[PDB]
Amino acid sequence: MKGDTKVINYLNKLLGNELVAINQYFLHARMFKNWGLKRLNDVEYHESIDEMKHADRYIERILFLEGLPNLQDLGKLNIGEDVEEMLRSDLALELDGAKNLREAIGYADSVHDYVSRDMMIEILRDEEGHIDWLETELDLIQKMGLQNYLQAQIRE
Amino acid sequence: MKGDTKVINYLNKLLGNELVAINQYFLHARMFKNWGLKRLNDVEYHESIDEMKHADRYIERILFLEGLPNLQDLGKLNIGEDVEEMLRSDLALELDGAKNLREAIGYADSVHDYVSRDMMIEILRDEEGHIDWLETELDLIQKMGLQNYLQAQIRE
Amino acid sequence: MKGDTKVINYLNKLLGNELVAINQYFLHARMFKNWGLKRLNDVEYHESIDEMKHADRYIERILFLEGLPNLQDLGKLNIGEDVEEMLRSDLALELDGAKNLREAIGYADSVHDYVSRDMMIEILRDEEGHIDWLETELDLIQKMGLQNYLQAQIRE
Amino acid sequence: MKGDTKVINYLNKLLGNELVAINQYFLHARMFKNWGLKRLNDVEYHESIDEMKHADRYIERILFLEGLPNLQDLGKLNIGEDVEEMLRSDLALELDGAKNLREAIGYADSVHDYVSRDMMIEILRDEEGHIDWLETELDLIQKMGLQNYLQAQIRE
Amino acid sequence: MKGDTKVINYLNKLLGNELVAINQYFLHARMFKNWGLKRLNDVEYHESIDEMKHADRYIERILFLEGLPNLQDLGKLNIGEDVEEMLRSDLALELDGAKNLREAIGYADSVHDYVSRDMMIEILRDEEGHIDWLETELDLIQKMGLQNYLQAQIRE
Amino acid sequence: MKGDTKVINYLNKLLGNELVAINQYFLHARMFKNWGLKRLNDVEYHESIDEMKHADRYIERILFLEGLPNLQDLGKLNIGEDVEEMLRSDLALELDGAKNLREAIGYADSVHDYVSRDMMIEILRDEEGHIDWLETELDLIQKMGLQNYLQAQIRE
Amino acid sequence: MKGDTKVINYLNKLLGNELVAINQYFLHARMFKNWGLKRLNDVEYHESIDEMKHADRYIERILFLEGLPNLQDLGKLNIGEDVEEMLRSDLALELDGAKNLREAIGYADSVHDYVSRDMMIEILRDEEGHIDWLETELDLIQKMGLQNYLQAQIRE
Ligand code: HEM
Ligand code: HEM
Ligand code: HEM
Ligand SMILES: [Zn+2]
Ligand SMILES: [Zn+2]
Ligand SMILES: [Zn+2]
Ligand SMILES: [Zn+2]
Ligand SMILES: [Zn+2]
Ligand SMILES: [Zn+2]
Ligand SMILES: [Zn+2]
Ligand SMILES: [Zn+2]
Ligand SMILES: [Zn+2]
Ligand SMILES: [Zn+2]
Ligand SMILES: [Zn+2]
Ligand SMILES: [Zn+2]
Ligand SMILES: [Zn+2]
Ligand SMILES: [Zn+2]
Repeated sequence: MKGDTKVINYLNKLLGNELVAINQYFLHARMFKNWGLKRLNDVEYHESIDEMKHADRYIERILFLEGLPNLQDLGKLNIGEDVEEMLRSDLALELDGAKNLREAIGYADSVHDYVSRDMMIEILRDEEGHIDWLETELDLIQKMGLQNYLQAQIRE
Repeated sequence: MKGDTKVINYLNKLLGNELVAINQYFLHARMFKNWGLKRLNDVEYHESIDEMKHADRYIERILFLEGLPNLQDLGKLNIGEDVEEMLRSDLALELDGAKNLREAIGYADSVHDYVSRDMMIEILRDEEGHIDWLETELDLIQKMGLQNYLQAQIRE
Repeated sequence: MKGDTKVINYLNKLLGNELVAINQYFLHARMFKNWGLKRLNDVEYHESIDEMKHADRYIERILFLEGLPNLQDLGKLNIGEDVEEMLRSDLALELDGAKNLREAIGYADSVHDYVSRDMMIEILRDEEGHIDWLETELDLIQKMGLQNYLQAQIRE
Repeated sequence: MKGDTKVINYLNKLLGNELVAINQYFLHARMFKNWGLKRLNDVEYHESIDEMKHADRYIERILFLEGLPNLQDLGKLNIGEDVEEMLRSDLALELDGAKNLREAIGYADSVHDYVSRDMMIEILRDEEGHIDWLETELDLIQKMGLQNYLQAQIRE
Repeated sequence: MKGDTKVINYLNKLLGNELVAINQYFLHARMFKNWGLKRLNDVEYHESIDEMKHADRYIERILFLEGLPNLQDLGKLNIGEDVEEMLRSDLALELDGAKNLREAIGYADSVHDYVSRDMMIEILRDEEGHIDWLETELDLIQKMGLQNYLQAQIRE
Repeated sequence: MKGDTKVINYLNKLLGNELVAINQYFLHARMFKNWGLKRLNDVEYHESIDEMKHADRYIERILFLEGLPNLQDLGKLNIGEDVEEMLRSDLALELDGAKNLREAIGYADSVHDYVSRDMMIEILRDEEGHIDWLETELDLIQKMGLQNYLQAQIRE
Repeated sequence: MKGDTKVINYLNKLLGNELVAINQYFLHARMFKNWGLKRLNDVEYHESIDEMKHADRYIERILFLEGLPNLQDLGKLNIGEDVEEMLRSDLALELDGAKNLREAIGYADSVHDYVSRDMMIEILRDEEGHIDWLETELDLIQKMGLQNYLQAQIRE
């Protein structure tokens, strides 16, 4: 089915977002794992998989709409060197992708691509979930302090 | 069976207490849950259910005694903004309801409504239980300090 | 995540609707139960739980959007004294809440809060279900007459 | 253990009440059964057993308190000739026994026989239950009319 | 295998009958379902499936006899607005299709298409069954009156 | 619940689309089955059922919105005489129904019938799926040629 | 443990290779899936996962050797527009990565990083496997011709 060109661009753009998220989350996961923060590796790893499912959904959609998925361009990774810095980076990224999702969803609706819209809304719901988690951890770090927070990540 | 009017008023009054408790506990639960204090959400949620069972018991009793359960009037909620403040509020409330229960129980006995009395005593036993729990948490917060207490609520 | 203020007000308003529904349905349930209309107690009770799940959804959402859930204000309960009157009251209430849901959903979409919107649409679908049921019972009462309808509620 | 004499008299008196209830309920049960009102035979039969458990409790208590259980004197049975009349009789009887229970309970407390009291309160709770049931059936008969009520008792 | 042309026309004609029956029965089913007459929705729905199996049988037969099944032409639906009217319509339709089946069966035999005949006879046996059911319900409505009949359809 | 009239017309129109799809797909299925293309009969048959579930959804919705489902009018079937021609016909039909779904969805949203909208979106997602399948088969026929394609349908 | 700097560069370089392979294989997989070549989607998808396991191994190794895994730089994807072209591209890529692996393995041995070496050898064994598969498919396409090859990918 020939899709709307601008919807495809959006889908590619969003795809692009998930592909930076996928890498940044996986690196973070294995950084935490290395440091022995087993619990943070577990969650961020599972978030990496999450972003991958998203990427796949865009890819299959672009192909269905007869567009060319762009996995060539990779946006800026921002890794960070300590837990806070790195959580905070993941959150800024999820925040930028939500902004992009909000725009794309609106546009899909206005060109009547309701199923792309529908898939985008479910994705944003997942993103909003990741946002929740990042915010919560970042706040726990302040309430209980960094040392206690770190100890709390040692077991899975 | 026509019940004693004043017993019905008491039962309504007590019902009224449980219905503020139900809401305050549920809000607290989901506040804790949002903050990531999984353990406190678990307990306060289960206390919300507890107060609901109580409310139901009064409702069925008032109806049996041929009175009109009043679910219209809702007493003052006091929510609080941090764990201590909020635990402390739940405790003041349980304390006021116990006082009311003590009064009502005495009166039921003196008009010979022994089964209302019996149901009230079992309820107060549950309340006293909630009082125990609130007091214990509040004391743990002092003994181990707030940061360690918070870390201790992260897992269920 | 800071939500849109007016979306939060809507969410609180809707929350407020569910909290009257929760009480009115529960009272009705136990009123029917008392009268021995076992079947009506079963359904309205299960509708009470239904409205509670809704309330919870709003609460967790308002908290996520960083607003303050208001469980303090309770709208007007209208109880009624016989089956019809009471069914008819539940229906007027579901009807007012659907109207509010329709208004809120539109607004969520226009400020791009697509996930609040999404949760609201699923809720309205449930409400519309309750509307169906109330309408159906009210019509059965006319087609088969009140006496036969009452007999039909004696067993679960 | 030598019990208080007046407590024993009360226990005997109450025993006496259960033994009329036992017979009246059983006769009613088998009257309903004969008429084909299977459902009413089921409940009243189970109430007969209920009263028997009560009788047993008094008997074992009187014997423990070193009194002589009197199963010789049997109060006035009032049978009735149709469903209503007969339900209405069972209800007047439960009502008289509740009155007696209330008096006895008060007295047990004042001579410090707290366990007799305790057993009496549990019994009265059961009685109050039977009262509920009789009242409910009697009201169903008015709401739905006698013919529909009778049809509703044909299956168990 | 080249079939007899007139047999194919008959098969198409009969097919045509089943395709009105299929729709009329399904609409009726969901009309009853909507009204809360759960029991009538269950049966008419299962009759819709029944007619579909019939249609399929004709279709596969026409194709085997090398004819073109006509699913394009749809006879007159007669829906009705109340239970009786609608049952009575389903019955007139089954009656017309039985008449057509009787004619077709005779003709198949006389051109030696014994297997088409055989399949038609089994179908007519099913139809005759549906006729039985419709007649019986229509008579129950008179014997027990409409109100009692309606109550009797509330549970499945 | 009284629905918006134009929404009902749309729902009827869409219903009408599914009812041509149901027949065309079933005929195609049994045409393939007859030709021994077991694999195509399996899929198109399962698509026929799919369209039937859709029809049912519209029917129950129209009835809920207090409209009259029209199963009387049947649009133009286009059958075709060979695999390609017939696949190509099914695709043109799915394409016209998607167009209609897109218009109806927009309109539902603008009159606030969000649940009709919601059901329509899920349907369109299924349709879009059928579109995918038809397009894919049509392209396989070109890539691998007709003879190889036919052989590939012989087993299920 | 501080690793040898040049070993880390190699590990990063190789990592870089797996991350182009991961994307190219996944796109290919879903391209085949879209075209209905179910069998090729299955294998290339499983090769994508394979390359991901590899990437993970490098990442955990670089982190253990105290280096910074570079997931930022992404080499040139070469996608292709038909099966052959695309298989042929995957093969050229596996061939370049094997060359790099051979170089790195030698160097690891000469600086005594025998475990990095060991992990690299196991990886190359997997790569050599993928090479085998690509070569085999490419040859089957010539022996049996493109049409027959395509038909052979339709089922999993
Ligand atoms: C380039 C950095 C990546 C790394 C290090 C990585 C790592 C992993 C790992 C370790 C797994 C678990 C293997 C398993 O399923 O058992 C996995 C699963 C998966 N990956 Fe990736 N991945 C990456 C990128 C991608 C990309 C770009 C895609 C394509 C959208 C993708 C798609 C998938 C899918 C669909 C699964 C299966 C999920 C499941 O069912 O568990 N990955 N990945
Ligand atoms: C208005 C604020 C309330 C909220 C947010 C709330 C929430 C909940 C939730 C989430 C559940 C679990 C659902 C389940 O049973 O699986 C529940 C259960 C229940 N609620 Fe409420 N509730 C509220 C008020 C009430 C009231 C006023 C009553 C009536 C006395 C009530 C009676 C019950 C009962 C009987 C259960 C079943 C307990 C069980 O067996 O688990 N609730 N409530
Ligand atoms: C007129 C041509 C039709 C034919 C030849 C046909 C054929 C069939 C067949 C063979 C089945 C399988 C029976 C089973 O469920 O075991 C079926 C199922 C079904 N049909 Fe039809 N059908 C037709 C039209 C319709 C229509 C107009 C509706 C109403 C919307 C409908 C609704 C259904 C439903 C709800 C099922 C059950 C699906 C399931 O759970 O498997 N059909 N049909
Ligand atoms: Zn994502
Ligand atoms: Zn995310
Ligand atoms: Zn309580
Ligand atoms: Zn309490
Ligand atoms: Zn609700
Ligand atoms: Zn509702
Ligand atoms: Zn007794
Ligand atoms: Zn009794
Ligand atoms: Zn038939
Ligand atoms: Zn029939
Ligand atoms: Zn459809
Ligand atoms: Zn379709
Ligand atoms: Zn590799
Ligand atoms: Zn490889």
